[PDB]
Amino acid sequence: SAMDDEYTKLLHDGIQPVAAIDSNFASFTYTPRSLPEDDTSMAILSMLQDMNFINNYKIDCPTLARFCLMVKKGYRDPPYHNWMHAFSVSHFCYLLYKNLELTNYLEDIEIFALFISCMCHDLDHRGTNNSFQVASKSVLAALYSSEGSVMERHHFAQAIAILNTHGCNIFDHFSRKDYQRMLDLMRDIILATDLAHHLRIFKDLQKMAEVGYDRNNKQHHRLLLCLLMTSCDLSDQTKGWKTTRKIAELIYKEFFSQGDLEKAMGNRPMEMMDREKAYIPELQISFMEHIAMPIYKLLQDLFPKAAELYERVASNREHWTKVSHKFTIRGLPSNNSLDFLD
Ligand SMILES: Cc1cc([C@@H]2CN(C(=O)c3ccc(F)c(Cl)c3)CC(F)(F)C2)n2ncnc2n1
Ligand SMILES: [Mg+2]
Ligand SMILES: [Zn+2]
Repeated sequence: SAMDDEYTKLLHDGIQPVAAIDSNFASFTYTPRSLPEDDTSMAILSMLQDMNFINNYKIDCPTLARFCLMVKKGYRDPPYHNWMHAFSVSHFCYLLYKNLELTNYLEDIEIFALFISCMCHDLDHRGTNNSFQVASKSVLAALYSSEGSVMERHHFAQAIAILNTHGCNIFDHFSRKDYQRMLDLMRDIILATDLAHHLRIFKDLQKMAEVGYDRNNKQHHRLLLCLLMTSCDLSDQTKGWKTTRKIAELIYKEFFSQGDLEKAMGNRPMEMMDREKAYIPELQISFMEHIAMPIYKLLQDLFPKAAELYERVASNREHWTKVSHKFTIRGLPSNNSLDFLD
Protein backbone atom coordinates (compact mmCIF):
# COMPACT_ATOMS: atom_id res chain seq x y z
CA SER A 1 0.00 0.00 0.00
CA ALA A 2 1.33 3.35 -1.05
CA MET A 3 -0.11 5.64 1.65
CA ASP A 4 1.15 3.09 4.20
CA ASP A 5 4.85 3.58 3.53
CA GLU A 6 4.45 7.28 2.89
CA TYR A 7 2.76 7.54 6.29
CA THR A 8 5.51 5.47 7.90
CA LYS A 9 8.29 7.78 6.68
CA LEU A 10 6.32 10.96 7.33
CA LEU A 11 5.74 9.80 10.92
CA HIS A 12 8.99 8.12 12.00
CA ASP A 13 11.63 10.12 10.08
CA GLY A 14 10.79 13.44 11.72
CA ILE A 15 9.76 16.87 10.51
CA GLN A 16 12.27 18.55 8.20
CA PRO A 17 13.09 22.16 9.20
CA VAL A 18 11.30 24.68 6.99
CA ALA A 19 14.62 26.19 5.87
CA ALA A 20 15.67 22.72 4.68
CA ILE A 21 12.81 22.85 2.17
CA ASP A 22 14.04 25.99 0.39
CA SER A 23 16.16 28.84 1.68
CA ASN A 24 13.46 31.33 0.58
CA PHE A 25 10.51 29.19 1.67
CA ALA A 26 9.13 31.92 3.97
CA SER A 27 9.41 34.70 1.38
CA PHE A 28 6.63 36.25 -0.67
CA THR A 29 8.79 35.68 -3.77
CA TYR A 30 8.77 31.91 -3.31
CA THR A 31 6.76 29.76 -5.74
CA PRO A 32 5.61 26.65 -3.83
CA ARG A 33 4.56 24.95 -7.06
CA SER A 34 8.35 24.54 -7.46
CA LEU A 35 8.29 21.94 -4.69
CA PRO A 36 8.03 18.37 -6.01
CA GLU A 37 4.62 17.00 -5.10
CA ASP A 38 6.32 14.10 -3.31
CA ASP A 39 7.76 16.73 -0.89
CA THR A 40 4.56 18.59 -0.08
CA SER A 41 3.08 16.51 2.75
CA MET A 42 6.38 16.95 4.57
CA ALA A 43 6.34 20.70 3.86
CA ILE A 44 2.81 20.81 5.32
CA LEU A 45 4.20 19.26 8.51
CA SER A 46 7.15 21.69 8.53
CA MET A 47 4.87 24.75 8.28
CA LEU A 48 2.49 23.46 10.98
CA GLN A 49 5.53 22.93 13.22
CA ASP A 50 7.09 26.29 12.29
CA MET A 51 3.90 28.11 13.30
CA ASN A 52 3.98 26.10 16.58
CA PHE A 53 0.50 24.69 15.95
CA ILE A 54 1.67 21.13 16.62
CA ASN A 55 3.02 22.08 20.06
CA ASN A 56 0.44 24.72 20.98
CA TYR A 57 -2.48 22.41 20.21
CA LYS A 58 -0.69 19.18 21.15
CA ILE A 59 -1.48 17.53 17.85
CA ASP A 60 -0.91 13.77 17.81
CA CYS A 61 1.84 13.15 15.28
CA PRO A 62 0.44 9.77 14.09
CA THR A 63 -3.00 11.40 13.65
CA LEU A 64 -1.53 14.44 11.85
CA ALA A 65 0.52 12.38 9.40
CA ARG A 66 -2.58 10.39 8.55
CA PHE A 67 -4.57 13.61 8.27
CA CYS A 68 -2.20 15.36 5.85
CA LEU A 69 -2.01 12.28 3.62
CA MET A 70 -5.77 11.75 3.62
CA VAL A 71 -6.17 15.42 2.65
CA LYS A 72 -3.62 15.06 -0.18
CA LYS A 73 -5.34 11.95 -1.46
CA GLY A 74 -8.74 13.66 -1.22
CA TYR A 75 -7.87 15.78 -4.24
CA ARG A 76 -8.37 14.63 -7.81
CA ASP A 77 -6.21 15.66 -10.72
CA PRO A 78 -7.98 18.34 -12.83
CA PRO A 79 -5.66 20.92 -14.42
CA TYR A 80 -5.98 23.55 -11.67
CA HIS A 81 -8.11 22.35 -8.74
CA ASN A 82 -5.72 19.62 -7.53
CA TRP A 83 -3.54 18.98 -4.49
CA MET A 84 -0.80 21.35 -5.69
CA HIS A 85 -3.35 24.19 -5.70
CA ALA A 86 -4.38 23.42 -2.12
CA PHE A 87 -0.71 23.06 -1.16
CA SER A 88 0.22 26.46 -2.62
CA VAL A 89 -2.86 28.06 -1.10
CA SER A 90 -1.73 26.60 2.26
CA HIS A 91 1.78 27.91 1.64
CA PHE A 92 0.56 31.46 1.09
CA CYS A 93 -1.33 31.22 4.38
CA TYR A 94 1.96 30.30 6.07
CA LEU A 95 3.57 33.31 4.31
CA LEU A 96 0.88 35.64 5.67
CA TYR A 97 1.69 34.26 9.12
CA LYS A 98 5.46 34.68 8.59
CA ASN A 99 5.19 38.15 7.05
CA LEU A 100 2.07 39.93 8.29
CA GLU A 101 2.00 39.42 12.10
CA LEU A 102 -1.43 37.79 12.06
CA THR A 103 -1.44 37.31 15.83
CA ASN A 104 -2.26 41.03 16.33
CA TYR A 105 -5.47 40.54 14.29
CA LEU A 106 -6.57 36.95 14.82
CA GLU A 107 -6.87 34.49 17.65
CA ASP A 108 -4.55 31.49 17.59
CA ILE A 109 -7.44 29.13 16.78
CA GLU A 110 -8.63 31.20 13.82
CA ILE A 111 -5.13 31.27 12.28
CA PHE A 112 -5.00 27.48 12.78
CA ALA A 113 -8.44 27.12 11.16
CA LEU A 114 -7.41 29.20 8.14
CA PHE A 115 -4.41 27.00 7.43
CA ILE A 116 -6.32 23.76 7.90
CA SER A 117 -9.13 25.24 5.81
CA CYS A 118 -6.63 26.06 3.02
CA MET A 119 -5.45 22.44 2.89
CA CYS A 120 -9.09 21.32 2.69
CA HIS A 121 -10.78 24.01 0.68
CA ASP A 122 -11.10 22.25 -2.72
CA LEU A 123 -11.18 18.62 -1.55
CA ASP A 124 -12.65 16.38 -4.27
CA HIS A 125 -13.03 19.17 -6.88
CA ARG A 126 -14.20 17.62 -10.19
CA GLY A 127 -12.95 20.49 -12.36
CA THR A 128 -16.44 21.99 -12.70
CA ASN A 129 -18.03 25.07 -11.15
CA ASN A 130 -21.23 25.46 -9.12
CA SER A 131 -23.44 26.34 -12.09
CA PHE A 132 -22.42 23.06 -13.76
CA GLN A 133 -23.39 20.99 -10.72
CA VAL A 134 -26.90 22.41 -10.98
CA ALA A 135 -26.97 22.31 -14.79
CA SER A 136 -25.86 18.68 -14.86
CA LYS A 137 -28.15 17.72 -11.91
CA SER A 138 -25.17 16.23 -10.14
CA VAL A 139 -25.32 14.45 -6.79
CA LEU A 140 -23.65 17.45 -5.13
CA ALA A 141 -26.38 19.75 -6.48
CA ALA A 142 -29.01 17.35 -5.16
CA LEU A 143 -27.37 17.73 -1.73
CA TYR A 144 -26.60 21.47 -1.66
CA SER A 145 -28.12 23.41 -4.59
CA SER A 146 -30.85 24.88 -2.37
CA GLU A 147 -28.22 26.25 0.03
CA GLY A 148 -25.80 27.47 -2.67
CA SER A 149 -22.01 27.24 -2.80
CA VAL A 150 -22.41 23.62 -3.88
CA MET A 151 -18.76 22.68 -4.40
CA GLU A 152 -17.60 24.61 -1.31
CA ARG A 153 -20.20 22.83 0.83
CA HIS A 154 -18.89 19.56 -0.65
CA HIS A 155 -15.31 20.59 0.17
CA PHE A 156 -16.28 21.33 3.79
CA ALA A 157 -18.17 18.03 4.09
CA GLN A 158 -15.17 16.17 2.66
CA ALA A 159 -12.93 17.78 5.30
CA ILE A 160 -15.38 16.59 7.97
CA ALA A 161 -15.38 13.05 6.55
CA ILE A 162 -11.59 13.01 6.80
CA LEU A 163 -11.85 14.21 10.38
CA ASN A 164 -14.40 11.42 11.01
CA THR A 165 -12.16 8.70 9.57
CA HIS A 166 -10.62 6.80 12.48
CA GLY A 167 -7.07 7.90 13.16
CA CYS A 168 -7.43 11.24 11.33
CA ASN A 169 -9.20 13.61 13.76
CA ILE A 170 -6.37 15.95 14.66
CA PHE A 171 -8.97 17.82 16.75
CA ASP A 172 -10.46 14.96 18.72
CA HIS A 173 -8.68 15.92 21.97
CA PHE A 174 -9.90 19.54 21.85
CA SER A 175 -12.35 20.80 24.42
CA ARG A 176 -15.95 20.40 23.31
CA LYS A 177 -16.23 24.15 22.76
CA ASP A 178 -12.89 24.46 20.96
CA TYR A 179 -13.85 21.56 18.69
CA GLN A 180 -17.19 23.14 17.80
CA ARG A 181 -15.36 26.44 17.28
CA MET A 182 -12.80 24.96 14.86
CA LEU A 183 -15.37 23.18 12.73
CA ASP A 184 -17.47 26.34 12.70
CA LEU A 185 -14.41 28.29 11.55
CA MET A 186 -13.68 25.72 8.85
CA ARG A 187 -17.24 25.99 7.56
CA ASP A 188 -16.98 29.79 7.39
CA ILE A 189 -13.56 29.80 5.78
CA ILE A 190 -14.15 27.16 3.09
CA LEU A 191 -17.50 28.73 2.21
CA ALA A 192 -15.74 32.06 1.69
CA THR A 193 -13.76 30.50 -1.19
CA ASP A 194 -16.97 30.85 -3.21
CA LEU A 195 -16.13 34.05 -5.11
CA ALA A 196 -19.88 34.76 -5.16
CA HIS A 197 -19.55 35.09 -1.40
CA HIS A 198 -16.43 37.24 -1.63
CA LEU A 199 -18.26 39.47 -4.12
CA ARG A 200 -21.27 39.65 -1.77
CA ILE A 201 -19.16 40.80 1.20
CA PHE A 202 -16.81 43.13 -0.70
CA LYS A 203 -18.49 46.35 0.52
CA ASP A 204 -18.27 45.11 4.11
CA LEU A 205 -14.57 44.32 3.62
CA GLN A 206 -14.26 47.77 2.09
CA LYS A 207 -16.16 49.29 5.02
CA MET A 208 -13.98 47.43 7.52
CA ALA A 209 -10.78 48.61 5.82
CA GLU A 210 -11.91 52.28 5.85
CA VAL A 211 -12.87 52.59 9.53
CA GLY A 212 -9.93 50.37 10.46
CA TYR A 213 -9.73 46.88 11.91
CA ASP A 214 -11.18 46.46 15.41
CA ARG A 215 -9.40 43.56 17.16
CA ASN A 216 -12.39 43.48 19.56
CA ASN A 217 -14.95 43.30 16.71
CA LYS A 218 -16.05 39.70 16.17
CA GLN A 219 -17.49 40.51 12.74
CA HIS A 220 -14.16 42.05 11.74
CA HIS A 221 -12.47 38.75 12.59
CA ARG A 222 -14.86 36.88 10.29
CA LEU A 223 -14.52 39.43 7.49
CA LEU A 224 -10.73 39.40 7.77
CA LEU A 225 -10.70 35.59 7.76
CA CYS A 226 -12.71 35.56 4.50
CA LEU A 227 -10.36 38.08 2.86
CA LEU A 228 -7.23 36.20 3.90
CA MET A 229 -8.72 32.95 2.62
CA THR A 230 -9.53 34.57 -0.75
CA SER A 231 -6.00 36.01 -0.79
CA CYS A 232 -4.57 32.53 -0.25
CA ASP A 233 -6.92 31.14 -2.95
CA LEU A 234 -5.90 33.68 -5.65
CA SER A 235 -2.27 33.85 -4.44
CA ASP A 236 -0.98 32.33 -7.71
CA GLN A 237 -1.34 35.83 -9.15
CA THR A 238 1.11 37.36 -6.61
CA LYS A 239 4.15 35.51 -8.03
CA GLY A 240 6.12 36.14 -11.24
CA TRP A 241 4.61 36.39 -14.70
CA LYS A 242 5.63 32.85 -15.68
CA THR A 243 3.71 31.35 -12.72
CA THR A 244 0.61 33.31 -13.70
CA ARG A 245 0.97 32.34 -17.36
CA LYS A 246 1.19 28.66 -16.42
CA ILE A 247 -1.70 29.08 -13.98
CA ALA A 248 -3.80 30.75 -16.69
CA GLU A 249 -3.16 27.74 -18.93
CA LEU A 250 -4.27 25.36 -16.15
CA ILE A 251 -7.44 27.34 -15.45
CA TYR A 252 -8.46 27.67 -19.07
CA LYS A 253 -7.66 24.02 -19.72
CA GLU A 254 -10.03 23.25 -16.82
CA PHE A 255 -12.79 25.68 -17.89
CA PHE A 256 -12.71 24.64 -21.56
CA SER A 257 -13.03 20.98 -20.61
CA GLN A 258 -16.15 21.97 -18.64
CA GLY A 259 -17.44 24.04 -21.54
CA ASP A 260 -16.99 21.07 -23.85
CA LEU A 261 -19.14 18.99 -21.49
CA GLU A 262 -21.79 21.70 -21.39
CA LYS A 263 -22.00 21.78 -25.19
CA ALA A 264 -22.31 17.98 -25.17
CA MET A 265 -25.44 18.61 -23.03
CA GLY A 266 -26.99 21.35 -25.17
CA ASN A 267 -25.99 24.38 -23.11
CA ARG A 268 -24.21 27.51 -24.31
CA PRO A 269 -21.21 27.78 -21.94
CA MET A 270 -19.98 30.95 -20.35
CA GLU A 271 -17.72 32.83 -22.74
CA MET A 272 -14.90 32.10 -20.32
CA MET A 273 -15.50 28.33 -20.53
CA ASP A 274 -16.08 28.13 -24.30
CA ARG A 275 -12.84 27.65 -26.25
CA GLU A 276 -14.45 29.10 -29.41
CA LYS A 277 -15.31 32.44 -27.75
CA ALA A 278 -12.86 32.97 -24.85
CA TYR A 279 -10.31 35.69 -25.60
CA ILE A 280 -7.85 34.84 -22.84
CA PRO A 281 -6.08 38.25 -22.48
CA GLU A 282 -9.44 40.03 -22.25
CA LEU A 283 -10.69 37.64 -19.58
CA GLN A 284 -7.46 37.64 -17.58
CA ILE A 285 -7.30 41.43 -17.56
CA SER A 286 -10.97 41.51 -16.52
CA PHE A 287 -10.33 38.97 -13.75
CA MET A 288 -7.19 40.79 -12.57
CA GLU A 289 -8.75 44.27 -12.59
CA HIS A 290 -12.25 43.43 -11.32
CA ILE A 291 -11.45 40.60 -8.88
CA ALA A 292 -7.75 39.92 -8.27
CA MET A 293 -6.38 43.45 -7.93
CA PRO A 294 -9.12 44.75 -5.55
CA ILE A 295 -8.63 41.84 -3.13
CA TYR A 296 -4.94 42.56 -2.79
CA LYS A 297 -5.51 46.31 -2.60
CA LEU A 298 -7.75 45.56 0.38
CA LEU A 299 -5.07 43.27 1.78
CA GLN A 300 -2.61 46.14 1.30
CA ASP A 301 -4.92 48.63 3.03
CA LEU A 302 -5.14 46.37 6.08
CA PHE A 303 -1.49 45.25 6.13
CA PRO A 304 0.99 47.73 4.60
CA LYS A 305 3.64 44.99 4.55
CA ALA A 306 1.45 43.51 1.80
CA ALA A 307 1.94 46.31 -0.76
CA GLU A 308 4.42 44.15 -2.69
CA LEU A 309 1.68 41.59 -3.29
CA TYR A 310 -0.71 44.09 -4.89
CA GLU A 311 2.13 45.61 -6.92
CA ARG A 312 2.83 42.09 -8.20
CA VAL A 313 -0.81 41.57 -9.18
CA ALA A 314 -0.85 44.94 -10.97
CA SER A 315 2.40 44.14 -12.80
CA ASN A 316 1.00 40.80 -13.96
CA ARG A 317 -2.23 42.51 -15.04
CA GLU A 318 -0.27 44.91 -17.20
CA HIS A 319 1.78 42.10 -18.76
CA TRP A 320 -1.46 40.60 -20.06
CA THR A 321 -2.18 43.83 -21.93
CA LYS A 322 1.39 43.80 -23.26
CA VAL A 323 1.26 40.25 -24.62
CA SER A 324 -2.30 40.62 -25.88
CA HIS A 325 -1.20 41.36 -29.46
CA LYS A 326 0.48 37.93 -29.55
CA PHE A 327 -2.98 36.33 -29.73
CA THR A 328 -3.41 37.94 -33.17
CA ILE A 329 -1.98 35.78 -35.96
CA ARG A 330 0.50 37.88 -37.94
CA GLY A 331 1.69 36.61 -41.28
CA LEU A 332 1.07 32.88 -41.65
CA PRO A 333 0.95 30.19 -38.98
CA SER A 334 4.41 28.76 -38.37
CA ASN A 335 3.57 25.79 -40.61
CA ASN A 336 3.03 28.24 -43.53
CA SER A 337 -0.51 26.93 -44.04
CA LEU A 338 -4.00 28.41 -44.01
CA ASP A 339 -5.71 25.00 -43.77
CA PHE A 340 -6.99 26.02 -40.32
CA LEU A 341 -9.39 28.34 -42.17
CA ASP A 342 -11.31 25.28 -43.41
C1 LIG B 1 -5.39 32.26 -9.08
C2 LIG B 1 -6.40 32.36 -10.18
C3 LIG B 1 -7.74 31.82 -9.92
C4 LIG B 1 -8.64 31.93 -10.91
C5 LIG B 1 -10.05 31.43 -10.85
C6 LIG B 1 -11.16 32.47 -10.83
N1 LIG B 1 -12.49 31.88 -10.79
C7 LIG B 1 -13.56 32.31 -11.53
O1 LIG B 1 -14.70 31.90 -11.40
C8 LIG B 1 -13.33 33.32 -12.56
C9 LIG B 1 -14.12 34.44 -12.46
C10 LIG B 1 -13.97 35.44 -13.39
C11 LIG B 1 -13.06 35.28 -14.40
F1 LIG B 1 -12.90 36.25 -15.32
C12 LIG B 1 -12.27 34.16 -14.49
CL1 LIG B 1 -11.16 34.10 -15.81
C13 LIG B 1 -12.40 33.14 -13.56
C14 LIG B 1 -12.72 30.73 -9.95
C15 LIG B 1 -11.66 29.66 -10.12
F2 LIG B 1 -11.77 29.07 -11.36
F3 LIG B 1 -11.90 28.68 -9.20
C16 LIG B 1 -10.27 30.23 -9.96
N2 LIG B 1 -8.24 32.52 -12.08
N3 LIG B 1 -8.96 32.73 -13.19
C17 LIG B 1 -8.10 33.33 -14.00
N4 LIG B 1 -6.86 33.52 -13.46
C18 LIG B 1 -6.97 33.00 -12.26
N5 LIG B 1 -6.04 32.92 -11.29
MG1 LIG C 1 -12.78 26.40 -4.56
ZN1 LIG D 1 -9.10 26.95 -4.37
